[PDB]
Amino acid sequence: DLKLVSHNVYMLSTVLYPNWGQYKRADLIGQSSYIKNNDVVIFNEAFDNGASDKLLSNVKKEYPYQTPVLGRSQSGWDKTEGSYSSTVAEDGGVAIVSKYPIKEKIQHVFKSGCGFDNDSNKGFVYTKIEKNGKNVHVIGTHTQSEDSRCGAGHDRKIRAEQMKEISDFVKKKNIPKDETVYIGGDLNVNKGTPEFKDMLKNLNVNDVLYAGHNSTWDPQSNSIAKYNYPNGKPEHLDYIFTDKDHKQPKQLVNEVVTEKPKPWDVDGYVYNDFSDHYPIKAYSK
Repeated sequence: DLKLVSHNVYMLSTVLYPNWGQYKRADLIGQSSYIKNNDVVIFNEAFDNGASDKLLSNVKKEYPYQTPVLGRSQSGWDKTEGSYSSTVAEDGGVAIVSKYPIKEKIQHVFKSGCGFDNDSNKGFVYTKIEKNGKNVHVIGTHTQSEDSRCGAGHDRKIRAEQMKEISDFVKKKNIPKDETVYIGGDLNVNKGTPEFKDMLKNLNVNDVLYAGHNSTWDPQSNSIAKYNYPNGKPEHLDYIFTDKDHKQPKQLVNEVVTEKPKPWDVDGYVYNDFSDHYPIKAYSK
């Protein structure tokens, strides 16, 4: 019975990719309508330490209980699993915020990664919030992205391993069957593909009724996505799910939100989207 949101906020490092309006957008996102009146919010690609700190404190009031950013540090977590390392260029970009008390937070970094994700601390963020005396479990993640310069179909095989680490993590956790375990973020798997079928079984997850927009990364309507690759071919990559072997919500749906801000400026060039990805809402109906 949660109202979630998962946005890939597209906060690339302002040191290595200085001109994407990370700080501006952190404000836009904070002043937006979709981040508001939810229970839990999962951010993705909040890599830049500065802008992500602003994003988090723009949200601090409505969602007081927050975790660090996955991969960032080893301090501030109840537990740190996986292949964490302090010799890597970037973190994992994943952070979870909440209206309700967080009574546990583990971070887990994936063993496998190729291309740019190889020099990151990408993995998932387990969370155990407590709403109204009841325990709810929320996992935010962000798997291997399509890297044109790494292996052949290795990105696909790596995602398989990663999603496997998540499902293995949940079974080893002995979480009561009467408690729901959400699993969201940018899974980098286009909806309704042979790989999408594999993803459901690897994540140990049921499918969801979809609402709104049938695209998550859409170069036809997104100013930033249009800029990146105007060539097109919209994809659907953001999901929130629930473990099939745990307490299942009535009618869980992912809704793709297309809300936009007043056009902003980045060195003369104008755009109007909180990120190159659209946020997704989740709720039972």
